[PDB]
Amino acid sequence: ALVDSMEGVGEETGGQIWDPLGISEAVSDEAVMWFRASELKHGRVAMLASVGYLVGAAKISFPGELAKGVTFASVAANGPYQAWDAVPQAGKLQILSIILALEWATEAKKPHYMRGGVPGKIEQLPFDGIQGLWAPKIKFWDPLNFTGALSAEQKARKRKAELKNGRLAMIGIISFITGHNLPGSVPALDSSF
Amino acid sequence: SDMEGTGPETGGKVFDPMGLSKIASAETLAWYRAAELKHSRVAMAAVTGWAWVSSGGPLFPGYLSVEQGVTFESLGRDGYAAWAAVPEAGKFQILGVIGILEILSESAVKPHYMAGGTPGKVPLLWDPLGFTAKLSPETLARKRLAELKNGRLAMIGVMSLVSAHFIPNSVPLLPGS
Amino acid sequence: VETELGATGPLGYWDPFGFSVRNPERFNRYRAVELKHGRIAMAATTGYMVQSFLRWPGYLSTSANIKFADLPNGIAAFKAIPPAGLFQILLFIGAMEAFTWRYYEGPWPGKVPEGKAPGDVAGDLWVRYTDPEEKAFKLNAEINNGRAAMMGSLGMLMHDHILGTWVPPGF
Amino acid sequence: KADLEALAKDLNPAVGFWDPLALSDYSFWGTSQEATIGFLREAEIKHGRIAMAGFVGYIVHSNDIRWTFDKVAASVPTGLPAPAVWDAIPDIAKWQIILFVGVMESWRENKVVLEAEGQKHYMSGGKPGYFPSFDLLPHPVPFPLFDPFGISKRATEEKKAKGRLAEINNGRLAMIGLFGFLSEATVPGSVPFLKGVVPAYTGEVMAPFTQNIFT
Amino acid sequence: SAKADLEAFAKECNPVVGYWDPLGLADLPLWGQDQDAVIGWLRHSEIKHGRIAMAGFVGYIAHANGFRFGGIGPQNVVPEGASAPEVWDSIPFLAKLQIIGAIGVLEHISEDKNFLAADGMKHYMRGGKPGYFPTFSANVHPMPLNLFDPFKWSKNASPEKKAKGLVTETNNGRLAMLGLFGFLSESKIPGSVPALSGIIPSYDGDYMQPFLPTGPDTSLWTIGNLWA
Ligand code: CLA
Ligand code: CLA
Ligand code: CLA
Ligand code: CLA
Ligand SMILES: CCCCCC(=O)OC\C(C=C=C1C(C)(C)C[C@H](OC(C)=O)C[C@@]1(C)O)=C/C=C/C(C)=C/C=C/C=C(C)/C=C/C=C(\C)C(=O)C[C@@]12O[C@]1(C)C[C@@H](O)CC2(C)C
Ligand SMILES: CCCCCC(=O)OC\C(C=C=C1C(C)(C)C[C@H](OC(C)=O)C[C@@]1(C)O)=C/C=C/C(C)=C/C=C/C=C(C)/C=C/C=C(\C)C(=O)C[C@@]12O[C@]1(C)C[C@@H](O)CC2(C)C
Ligand SMILES: CC(=O)O[C@H]1CC(C)(C)C(=C=C/C(C)=C/C=C/C(C)=C/C=C/C=C(C)/C=C/C=C(\C)C(=O)C[C@@]23O[C@]2(C)C[C@@H](O)CC3(C)C)[C@](C)(O)C1
Ligand SMILES: CC(=O)O[C@H]1CC(C)(C)C(=C=C/C(C)=C/C=C/C(C)=C/C=C/C=C(C)/C=C/C=C(\C)C(=O)C[C@@]23O[C@]2(C)C[C@@H](O)CC3(C)C)[C@](C)(O)C1
Ligand SMILES: CC(=O)O[C@H]1CC(C)(C)C(=C=C/C(C)=C/C=C/C(C)=C/C=C/C=C(C)/C=C/C=C(\C)C(=O)C[C@@]23O[C@]2(C)C[C@@H](O)CC3(C)C)[C@](C)(O)C1
Ligand code: KC2
Repeated sequence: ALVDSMEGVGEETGGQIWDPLGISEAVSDEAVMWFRASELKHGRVAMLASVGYLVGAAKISFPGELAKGVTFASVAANGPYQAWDAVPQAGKLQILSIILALEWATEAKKPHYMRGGVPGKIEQLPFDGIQGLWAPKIKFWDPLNFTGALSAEQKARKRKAELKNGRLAMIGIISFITGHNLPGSVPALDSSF
Repeated sequence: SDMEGTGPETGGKVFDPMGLSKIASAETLAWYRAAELKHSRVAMAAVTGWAWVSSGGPLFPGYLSVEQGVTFESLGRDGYAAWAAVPEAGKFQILGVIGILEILSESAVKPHYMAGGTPGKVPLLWDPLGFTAKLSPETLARKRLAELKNGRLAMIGVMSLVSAHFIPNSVPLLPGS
Repeated sequence: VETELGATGPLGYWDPFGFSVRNPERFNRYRAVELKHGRIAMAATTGYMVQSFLRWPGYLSTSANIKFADLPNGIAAFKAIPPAGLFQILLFIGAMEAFTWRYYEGPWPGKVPEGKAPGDVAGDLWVRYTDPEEKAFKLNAEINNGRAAMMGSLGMLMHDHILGTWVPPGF
Repeated sequence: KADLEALAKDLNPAVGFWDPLALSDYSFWGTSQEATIGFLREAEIKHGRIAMAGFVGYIVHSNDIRWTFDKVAASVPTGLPAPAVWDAIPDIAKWQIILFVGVMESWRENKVVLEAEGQKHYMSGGKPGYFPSFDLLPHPVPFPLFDPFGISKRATEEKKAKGRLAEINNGRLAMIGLFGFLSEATVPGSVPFLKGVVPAYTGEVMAPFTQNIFT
Repeated sequence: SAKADLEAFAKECNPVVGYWDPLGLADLPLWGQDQDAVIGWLRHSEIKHGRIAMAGFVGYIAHANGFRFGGIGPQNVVPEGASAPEVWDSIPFLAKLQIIGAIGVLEHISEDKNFLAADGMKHYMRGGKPGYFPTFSANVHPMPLNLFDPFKWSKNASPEKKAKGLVTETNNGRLAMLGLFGFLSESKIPGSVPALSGIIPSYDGDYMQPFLPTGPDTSLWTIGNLWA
């Protein structure tokens, strides 16, 4: 919808729209819905990325063996920067194949988010209703119905928290990668990042 | 919420210092009870095995895999050391049978515990001889509560055994090995 | 604004983000911006292609001992220009745009000069096409060649910043 | 608000509204005149407060006075009157001090927390130098900055106004005194009174951190 | 009602001084938890600090003089005469652990809403009496005798006598906090308390670390000691 009736706002930037470049009023509603969907996907990816980068930088590896002959700690011996390349090729293939299937299934759903859907409301069962494909009814978001005890106002407040945390997580993961690439850029990030 | 599980030793009330409810629905509480019951039963089997093997027990007479050189008594008396001495075929057989059983448990109960149903009532593998085929509804709740309490105690038991094996002199009654 | 110039090709009126359907009164400024960008892009593409096989004779400064034939092809050619030559180029562009070819009236932002067309600079001594079909074809050709030149100039710039030449590898 | 600058009579008689460089109108960023003088008042009050605190800190650092159990007491015990013991601090601690000041000013100047307290921005019809309390995102946070124990919870408006005039006057005089100290540290110049023998920070007072950080 | 009760209790504690709050902690919302809960927490913590300080003063006297129980127990490892800071230095580590665990059990019982609502009481932040201890009457297995009045000879006390007892408790608690930290300060820095100079020896270990200078690991349990 319009950028005026949207859950971004936030109390940090005076309780109004932060946009200093005039992007929200220079484009149509379809572009704004695409921007909201892109921001939400970016925020969720960045939250996962920030937590994973912190875990890999603290050298917290899984107990066991990644591939037969390759230990989790063997891959995580260096920092998170030199970690994705140390994964075996088949594992990266399977991870990116699952991500490909998820993106195709979530984009091929009834009312697309630019054509009548809600931007950021990923369908609970992306692999349901596909002919010739059977998957269990594990939900993509909340396999455990945590947001079934929440009311509408609590859901809106936690959506606002999600947006703010996604923005902070984008800044944080870019901070981690830049602190490794350009030492001394971020003062807190010492060596092992 | 109300459910089963509560009784004495807590005051007839629900035990959760850290909240872990009020963010849970009927589906989430059903998952909580299903995970609790599966962990409970696995832990009861685990203590009944480790306690029998490590302490005493005549052990199974026979050979265990006529071709590879292994004996039932050659596995040992330690828990983790004898598990590694089990052959890879035996380990894969155990894990495959367990996986087949649970996949069929997920696909066999049509009111799913996350979509209705009763949590912890898995098909098959319970009384084949029907020992509890005549029990009253009031008595069955007592047995379910006893199962839950014994299962929680057994969870603590298996983690005591694991702690004593990994970090020595923890769980002071358990010895250094 | 769907019937204006530039909406002629296979796409018709192509506004995905909807800049001119959100603000239909802002089309004239966008058209002037596009026309200046296109003209600079045509000049830049022509310079890129012609400097490869054509070079001026003689020196460039006769004081830094720099020749026209010694500037390689591209960004480094603009590097080797003396600071006085750069100052004169910037002075030429500034005098050409602030006073002679003036695309903007208005104090700060610049709307459109009076009731002229967007990009209707120069004036008087310039060819004014009558026969409105011919004028429409000429203007649409100017706009489309400008857009193609924008994409081409961007591509050759992308090539020049990661190579020594604007020619892509394999060509 | 231009005639609301008649408070300079209360700051000091005889020398009333004294603005040779006539910044009273001088529209800043295209804003109105009252917003410009509100910015001027807030900047003056902030500069005075920081100058007073820096004066006291200068005296402290010149007379050593270190914390008892601080393990960042590895700085040299002699120490220049002040800028070297600032320079001897590790860079992360200076960055944390600067980020603290920035966070606290961003808290001071948010319009959500200002209007919830009941008082607008200082260029939108508000008192300069207010600093509202803590209605923070989930953070109890005892003790705001201003009178945290409550020394002036009850006070007449005349006493508060007199304290505001005293704050502005002492802030101006502390700006003068602190830069007299920094001048006597670098290319002395304040040979009247000599300021009481401050060694000499050969370096730049305006050079934070040991490293240049390429900015 | 909150600050008025606070003024009245301060006036009864000392008519001359009265309400003395220079820090103004009685106006700070500690967790955004109104005024009633904040003053209830403050009074409960003051009362707990005073009771623990009175008990600590008596125990410090007992250990500094040398007042051991007898045989077999944890007193058998403590040397005969080591000053009171060093008697929490020679008892076994598990003795310290179990002591702190029992104190935590007592605190949890004093805070558990089942115990408070058993004998008709609410939480001190939620509107209960600060410093009150619920008896025992919810603890699954029955308890023989209570903790406040073990032999129940204070059940005939008038409410005025109870109020005067609370005022005396608070005053004695404050003065015992001052005395006990006189002892602890003289055990760390000499010349702080002039009266206690030369009586209390200096101690090197940290007082605020419980298991610092941890005790030995000995099994004092005989008969069936399968935990060797
Ligand atoms: C690429 C990620 C991304 C995307 C798609 C969006 C999209 C949006 N944001 Mg947003 N935001 C982001 C990242 C992003 N944000 C980050 C990281 C922050 C934290 C600083 C914020 C903070 C923020 C606030 C505080 C607000 C928004 C709002 C909005 C919405 C309206 C603004 C608009 O139309 O801009 C469209 C945006 C784009 C088309 C993206 C342009 C991206 C450019 C090319 C990148 C430039 C970055 C530059 C290199 C500097 C980076 C440095 C940085 C890492 C420190 C829109 C849905 C407003 C809102 O929701 O109101 C309803 C609002 O108030 N955002
Ligand atoms: C952007 C997201 C992202 C990416 C690309 C990676 C990438 C990587 N992680 Mg990693 N990780 C992430 C997020 C991410 N992580 C998060 C959020 C956590 C915290 C839980 C971790 C915790 C983690 C550990 C502990 C380890 C890795 C390891 C690795 C490396 C090997 C691949 C692997 O086994 O991953 C496994 C990654 C996960 C299991 C993260 C879960 C990601 C999904 C989307 C979330 C699922 C939700 C749910 C809570 C999971 C529990 C299910 C439940 C039934 C129990 C690889 C470089 C290993 C390593 O160091 O190299 C060998 C390793 O030992 N990760
Ligand atoms: C406003 C300017 C200013 C600046 C930039 C500094 C900078 C510095 N001070 Mg400093 N200081 C200042 C004012 C300032 N001070 C004032 C006004 C006082 C008197 C209270 C002190 C007293 C002081 C001591 C006693 C010590 C420092 C130290 C230091 C250094 C380490 C950082 C630190 O721990 O600070 C700590 C400083 C503060 C927390 C004071 C700032 C807070 C405000 C501005 C003043 C106090 C308000 C109020 C009265 C608070 C009650 C007291 C409270 C500090 C407990 C650093 C170079 C340490 C040092 O030399 O290390 C090498 C050290 O031991 N300062
Ligand atoms: C931790 C112990 C403790 C606690 C929780 C309280 C709590 C309280 N006291 Mg109290 N008091 C104590 C010890 C304590 N007292 C001691 C030891 C004395 C004797 C000196 C007094 C003497 C006293 C009087 C005379 C009065 C109170 C009163 C009160 C009540 C309101 C005042 C207030 O906000 O708190 C009091 C303030 C604090 C507890 C501040 C916290 C301590 C700070 C943060 C640390 C300071 C440490 C530092 C080294 C001290 C330096 C001492 C010296 C140099 C000045 C409140 C319930 C009032 C009352 O009767 O209401 C019923 C009152 O009029 N107190
Ligand atoms: C007196 C000064 C006059 C200045 C004006 C002027 O001179 O205009 C002259 C003019 C018409 C005109 C006139 C008027 C202007 C109407 C009026 C004039 O009369 C007067 C004075 O009134 C005379 C007249 C009739 O002539 C028209 C000029 C038009 C011009 C100069 C048009 C350039 C297109 C370039 C393109 C499309 C590049 C695409 C580039 C593309 C598509 C690429 O991708 C590049 C590529 O590299 C990539 C990236 C990778 C490589 O592997 C492959 C290639 C190489 C493909
Ligand atoms: C067989 C049955 C008996 C077994 C007993 C046992 O096994 O051990 C017993 C034992 C030693 C022993 C043994 C023998 C008994 C000697 C003989 C046996 O020999 C064999 C069989 O082999 C075993 C052995 C070696 O163990 C020693 C026991 C020592 C003990 C029981 C030491 C309590 C300290 C209390 C303190 C420090 C108070 C702190 C202070 C507290 C708790 C407070 O201030 C609480 C409070 O502030 C709170 C939190 C809030 C306020 O509102 C209220 C107040 C102010 C009140
Ligand atoms: C309302 C709402 O919901 O939003 C929420 C979301 C969110 C995120 C939590 C919010 C926030 C607050 C936060 C945490 C914001 C974080 C901001 C952060 C952390 C921003 C780092 C910048 C680092 C930079 C720019 C590095 C530059 C680096 C530059 C420019 C250089 O290259 C340096 C250099 O170039 C110079 C300078 C000169 C050249 O000669 C030399 C070189 C090339 C070397 C909000 C907005 O408050 C509320
Ligand atoms: C030749 C010549 O001219 O001399 C030479 C040499 C010489 C003399 C050395 C020089 C100098 C240096 C000078 C004069 C430096 C002066 C420095 C100066 C004047 C520094 C002010 C600090 C103020 C503070 C810290 C305020 C604290 C304020 C506090 C702590 C408050 O809370 C205020 C309070 O109000 C509240 C908020 C509420 C009220 O209910 C209670 C009170 C009232 C307590 C010169 C002039 O530069 C040059
Ligand atoms: C610098 C200088 O020179 O100063 C010196 C002075 C001095 C004095 C030498 C020094 C000291 C040490 C000090 C200050 C020590 C203070 C010690 C203190 C104040 C210790 C309280 C104990 C309270 C108890 C045990 C409570 C019992 C409580 C009991 C028995 C009951 O509850 C029962 C009862 O209540 C009911 C339930 C209700 C009523 O029916 C009444 C009774 C009683 C039956 C210093 C530190 O060196 C400093
Ligand atoms: C070692 C710990 C300790 C010490 C050293 C100590 C000292 C004194 C002194 C001497 C200075 C007096 C005079 C005194 C008197 C009273 N005490 Mg204390 N007392 C201690 C422990 C407890 C506990 C656990 C409770 C308690 C209480 C009461 C009540 C009842 C008030 C009422 O019922 O209104 C009165 C009159 C109960 C209560 O409810 O306090 C709110 C309660 O639970 N006391 N108490």
